[PDB]
Amino acid sequence: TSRLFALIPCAGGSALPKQYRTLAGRALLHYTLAAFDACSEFAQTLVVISPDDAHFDARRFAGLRFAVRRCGGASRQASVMNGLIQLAEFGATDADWVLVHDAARPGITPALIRTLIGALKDDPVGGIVALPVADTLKRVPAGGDAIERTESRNGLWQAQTPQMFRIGMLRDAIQRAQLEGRDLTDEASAIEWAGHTPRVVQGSLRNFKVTYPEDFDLAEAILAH
Repeated sequence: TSRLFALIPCAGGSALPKQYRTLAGRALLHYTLAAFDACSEFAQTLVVISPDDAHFDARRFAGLRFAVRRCGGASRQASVMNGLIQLAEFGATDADWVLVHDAARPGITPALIRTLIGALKDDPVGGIVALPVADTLKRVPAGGDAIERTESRNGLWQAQTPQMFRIGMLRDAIQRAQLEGRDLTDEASAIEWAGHTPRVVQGSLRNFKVTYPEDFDLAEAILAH
């Protein structure tokens, strides 16, 4: 009876926001929306943008099934929480699932989404897609390129998105951290501070986060193919 909602958080002489940057003809956000659009089991996809956003153009995402609300906040933290609250308009309850995905990971696929769903649908908490740390870890002090020592990678995973939790538990988790003045990284860390135990499901290398110009080039090679 737990339905599936998708939540895509977006933020704004600053340059163009990353989610609107062109990747092989299409905007960056388009790949995330298309991935969730291909999954008809979702109730609705919600894009959260800033109320001052003057770059979002709905016609560039035509034919895709999603809704957009300008309920953005100061941080990604607030933007997610406001989105969870906003989901109640679409008939969402606190018992329903929400998948929060970073638009900076355009390599997301319906196959990876459905793998996460099928692996955590019966979990009391939920979890995230992640990759085990494969590379040797080197500690390099700030302000220098010199290696101090090698750090153990035993039991370390690289977190990815989407992150699958229930709306009620996640909203209250982010709420509690916002009041405590705790700056979080992802939705999983919120669940962790709230006292729950999130799960990891095997992710993918093509689900990497783009940031640097070279990451766009790789993504343009992986995608559009």
